[PDB]
Amino acid sequence: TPTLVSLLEVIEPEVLYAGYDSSVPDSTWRIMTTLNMLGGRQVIAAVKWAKAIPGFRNLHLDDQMTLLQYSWMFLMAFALGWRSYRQSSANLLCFAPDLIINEQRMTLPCMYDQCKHMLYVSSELHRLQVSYEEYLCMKTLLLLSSVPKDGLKSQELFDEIRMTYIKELGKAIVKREGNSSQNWQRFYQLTKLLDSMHEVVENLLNYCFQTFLDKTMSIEFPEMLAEIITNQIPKYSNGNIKKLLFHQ
Amino acid sequence: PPQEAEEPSLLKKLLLAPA
Ligand SMILES: C[C@H](NC(=O)C(C)(F)F)[C@H](Oc1ccc2c(cnn2-c2cccc(C(=O)N[C@@H]3CCOC3)c2)c1)c1ccc2c(c1)OCCO2
Repeated sequence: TPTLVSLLEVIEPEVLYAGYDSSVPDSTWRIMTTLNMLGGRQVIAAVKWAKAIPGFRNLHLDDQMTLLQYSWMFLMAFALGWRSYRQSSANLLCFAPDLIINEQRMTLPCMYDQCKHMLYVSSELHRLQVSYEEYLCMKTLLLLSSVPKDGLKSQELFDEIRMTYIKELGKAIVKREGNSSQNWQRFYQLTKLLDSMHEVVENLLNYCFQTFLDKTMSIEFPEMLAEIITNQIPKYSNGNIKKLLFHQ
Repeated sequence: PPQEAEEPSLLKKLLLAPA
């Protein structure tokens, strides 16, 4: 009264519509271009959400730019994983109410590769039966899970914020169960999924950056994603990325 | 027109925008 997890619940971005036209047969171009446009709108919701996260607007504006530019795909993939889990038991990729990627759509050329990585996040969320509260704390933690090699400007403050959300996730795990050995075992399992997201997003961005730089594919990108991708392409090499892991 | 400091970044514009 008020908990940080109830604040996260209030600020959780709404499920947006794709604006997909289903009165014309499917094609990979139409689906990927639509998911790109929808993706730019999801990035906007994520920035608006980050601004309401207690502690974030205390970081310097360059750190705020930095974390969103590094974490945007982690948020989208994780929230897609959550929706696909609750709505289909991780069988369908529930991008938008008007655009579900079912078995048929996955078989479309170029589709399956990016899809399997998304279905892995949802498979894991399903297999661990992640609760709403654990999901909200995990998602905040994914915004604070990658920083530059040399660090952020508000480093001590960033460390305070991340610790706050590591403790919120702890409380959501305790509330869900209440057994001390099973508590840390569940913390281990949830935190393992957070760690494994680094590789999921590394594969998502490697295909995403290939599609963005591909002159032949002609797949469109929204202006918001076009600018983040322009920055993050040189950030992968030389590697100015420090993964903040819970295990290793 | 007068000199301005309009922000070119869409991300930075979203981060500065109220409220
Ligand atoms: C940029 C990528 N483009 C490429 O990879 C490419 C193909 F162009 F190269 C694009 O990524 C995504 C990834 C998730 C996406 C979207 C659009 N909606 N959702 C989504 C759904 C549910 C919740 C949230 C979410 O963010 N929710 C809240 C808001 C803020 O926080 C919480 C976001 C686009 C992509 C394009 C086509 C794909 C694809 C991936 O994977 C499957 C095969 O087709």
